[PDB]
Amino acid sequence: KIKTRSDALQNLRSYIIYSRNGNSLNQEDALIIEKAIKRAFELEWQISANHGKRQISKASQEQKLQDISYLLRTCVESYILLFREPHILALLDIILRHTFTANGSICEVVCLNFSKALRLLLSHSPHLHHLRFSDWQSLVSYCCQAIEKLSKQEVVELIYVMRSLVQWYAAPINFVSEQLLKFFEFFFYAYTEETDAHLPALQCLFQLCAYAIPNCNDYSASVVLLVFKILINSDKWKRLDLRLQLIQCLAISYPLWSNSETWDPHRSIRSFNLDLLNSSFFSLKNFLNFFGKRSSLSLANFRFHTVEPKNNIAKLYDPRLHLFFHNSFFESYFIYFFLAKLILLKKTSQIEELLLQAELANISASSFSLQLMVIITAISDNLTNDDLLSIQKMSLNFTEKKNELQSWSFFILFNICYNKAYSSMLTTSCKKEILAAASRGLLNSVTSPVCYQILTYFNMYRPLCFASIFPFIKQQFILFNDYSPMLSYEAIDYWKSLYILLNENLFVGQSSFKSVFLKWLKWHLYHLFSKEGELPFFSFTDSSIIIFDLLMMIFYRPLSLSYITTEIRSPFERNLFHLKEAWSPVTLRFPYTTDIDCDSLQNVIKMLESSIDEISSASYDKDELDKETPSFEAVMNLFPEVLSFVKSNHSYDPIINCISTNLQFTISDEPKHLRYEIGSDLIRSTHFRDSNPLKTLVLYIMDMASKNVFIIRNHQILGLMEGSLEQIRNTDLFILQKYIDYHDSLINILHLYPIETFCFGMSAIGAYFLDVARTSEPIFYKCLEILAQKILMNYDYERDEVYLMIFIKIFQKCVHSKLQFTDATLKLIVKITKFIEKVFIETKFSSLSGRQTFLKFIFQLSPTSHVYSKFDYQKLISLTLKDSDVCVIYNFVDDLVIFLKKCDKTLIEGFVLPILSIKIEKSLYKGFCYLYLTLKVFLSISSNRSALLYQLLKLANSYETSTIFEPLLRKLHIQSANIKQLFRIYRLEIFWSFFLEFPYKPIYFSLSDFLKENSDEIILVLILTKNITLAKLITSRMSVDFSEKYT
Repeated sequence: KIKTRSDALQNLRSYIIYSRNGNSLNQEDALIIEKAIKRAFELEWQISANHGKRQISKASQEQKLQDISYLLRTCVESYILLFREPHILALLDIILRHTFTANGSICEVVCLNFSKALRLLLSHSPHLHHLRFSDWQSLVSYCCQAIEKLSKQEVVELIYVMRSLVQWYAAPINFVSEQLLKFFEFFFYAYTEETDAHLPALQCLFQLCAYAIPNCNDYSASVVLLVFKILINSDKWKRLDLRLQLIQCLAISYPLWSNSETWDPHRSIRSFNLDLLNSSFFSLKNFLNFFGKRSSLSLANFRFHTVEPKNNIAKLYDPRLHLFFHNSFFESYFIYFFLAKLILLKKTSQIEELLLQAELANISASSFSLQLMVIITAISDNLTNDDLLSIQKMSLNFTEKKNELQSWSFFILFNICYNKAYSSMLTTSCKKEILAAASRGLLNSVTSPVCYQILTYFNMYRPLCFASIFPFIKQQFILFNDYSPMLSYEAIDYWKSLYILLNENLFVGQSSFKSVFLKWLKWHLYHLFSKEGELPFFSFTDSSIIIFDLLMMIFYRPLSLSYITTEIRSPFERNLFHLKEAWSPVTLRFPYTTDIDCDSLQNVIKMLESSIDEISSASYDKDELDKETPSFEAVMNLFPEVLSFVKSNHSYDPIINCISTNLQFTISDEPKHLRYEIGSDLIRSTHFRDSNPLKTLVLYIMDMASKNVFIIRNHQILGLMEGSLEQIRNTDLFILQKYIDYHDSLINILHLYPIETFCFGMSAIGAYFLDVARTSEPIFYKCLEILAQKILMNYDYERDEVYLMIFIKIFQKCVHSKLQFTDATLKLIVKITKFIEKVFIETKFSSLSGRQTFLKFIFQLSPTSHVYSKFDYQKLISLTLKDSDVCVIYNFVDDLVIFLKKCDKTLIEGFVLPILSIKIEKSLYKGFCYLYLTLKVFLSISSNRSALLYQLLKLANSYETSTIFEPLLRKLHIQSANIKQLFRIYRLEIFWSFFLEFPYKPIYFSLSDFLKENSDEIILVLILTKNITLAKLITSRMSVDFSEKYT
């Protein structure tokens, strides 16, 4: 009743509190009370139905609804505390029944708790994913109603969690493409002024539109037109913090926009985009997002291309990108550049003649100019004249070392060195002129970094000019100011050593100059950081052990130098929150193709290490000393280890020093990556064998004792930023602790790490999962079984995407010879496989980002190799072929290659039957283009070759084939042989099962060779030696002499 509702709210709060305090009342009793509460909510629905006929206190009815909502808040606290499968299902179904569309209005007083608990409680997947896909559709309908109800103020608070759950551990919303479009339209209808869901819902929309872009690009075009409206919408408003996500979404369109550049999404869209780019600069008036000049681009390097737009299409190479992973400051400022790049992206390919001079060309515009010389230059195809005109302004800027010069130097030198073409001999000394600015840096450490880093080498790096600097390369260094860490590390010395190693090219005293440089390396502002500004080659960086081992390679000895196995071991770690935002979508994109001296140095180093000043520098120099000790053993230092132990004892407070120590352990692994001290030895990790064994590891014993200190799922994101990387390194250290100790102890340790906590390190934990404490099979088998028993101890945790995916990935670590064990491993493997070939995946309800990995594991499941999948892997493959996903589409593209040398005759025929399908829709979505790719692979597959030819005949409607031209020779390097499609079997024998039988539209675009070939073959076509029927009625179409045919 009306008053009974408030009485129930008070009684529920009091009873829940009293039961929780006493703990005598059973959680089963609490679940029964929750069932009674759901019954009371159903009674509330019945009372509303009764009030429909005759009015009984309608305002008091809403008041009773609010009171029952308070009672439901108490009961929801109880349910979040304790959840039973029938009870959780009852609560969820009551929540679902709460939404009444028939009424046309809802109090929504209890609406706050629902989605918040859904995202917060019962996360482990039996309870959560117990709500099936139909429940997700119902949630979509509820969100659609909320869109009309919100701004229902609490509908926004619920929609926050709704957007959090929209792209889930498995989200089939994009699978519901009509529902996907409807929900996208609903989301676009409320361009929210302020919403925590705005960024996550827009990100889910961006991922879905990215999926829609290659396959069914028509829905992608509808979404893109909506985004075109949203672009001017963003051009209207101004709020920088939300503008971060707004620009993120605009950039999500931006790869698709660059796609649409070739064939205009709108021919006039460029001018509108230019206006919106002016609005983008206006929004970027926030000086926080600023110029890329001195972005400080930590860890930039040459010989590996850049990823600023993060699209492989550019082929632009190695721009020194702001690290943005420092703990990632510049990315949002880099966001400003994208806005600039956006206007730079804007042809209004059309601005160059005017964009040459008019622009103020500020540093904020200068970074955009660098982006121009990369990408707009890629899209430019500028002739010699345009480059001749453009280079003049940058050259003049370089002439005067004014404020215009410094921000220019990097981009200008990059444009000079890297371009569409090369240059003439006239600019020869001009490189030294370029070198002058770098010479300027060689003493001026501040502006130095790029100059001393890039284009200080390129003349050496590209042997495209006269060796005039053969005397002049050391000339700037001749200032006795060569020793400079001001730039990207080790570049100058290493490149110079290589260059002078040409042919008597080092026949000069410059080896002594290198010796002086190394001596400076020994004491370069000894025991402390020299400078405070921008920290290049900093102690702040992890290490460059290659420099430590370098000197011998720098030394010229007869065939003695050089090594292998650099082993970065996740050094860049570009992953970052606020960088991980676009990264997981940016992880995958598969658009359809279109358009004794060293002994002396070490001896002095001992005395140098006898004194130290700084602590972070202590870590850096400890790494240097340990690497030299590995380097010395290569030439052949427990004292450096003792010094590092002292430095560690100094950092007694935090564990991030132990994180630096884990970096040093990764350094040992990189020394271990080197075969041994002598090198080129069959022994692996022998170079770090002393580091690992207690001998020469007395200080490492102390570090291991430090490691012995006790101190949704943690693998939250498939595309995971750092910290999850920190979790991976932490698990590595966990392994390292027991490794130094010399499992049941490892079992108790992984028990100390919570299942949710230990869920983070997929590859890291999987490595130990493959590892066995002893060679005895039973112990490792029992440990793996205990791991499965812990994952399924809460069957929901096993049901969770994180734990099951961890098991799936660890299976690949278990994918090996495994000769010793032959007992029950397959049984537990199948017990896992029941939901490893996920029951969701079996129902095609698996993860989208997880879908490609699932196919990769299914291929990694190799029935043909040794042991077949007892359950038909062919059946799963056929279901997946019926199944549809863009990641699964690229997986299907790869599966044709995977089929080769892996098709057992029965399995081959089973796949061939699925390989046979005449599909119309997937061609525009390129799914049937993937089928045509499989058909070309079948042309590469002699097995069922006649079937391959039949599938060639039936596979192509020729829709998009003419423009494709064997994917412009990508599918077939020489199409013309099969462009005139008369295959060996096809040309020699008329294609047949053994009204025109040949489909002209599937055959070719024009009459071309098709009609004449058919006319020529008509004689064999009529009598096709499989039946006498083909002769009949052939003469009616032939309109030729019958007597001649009979002859």
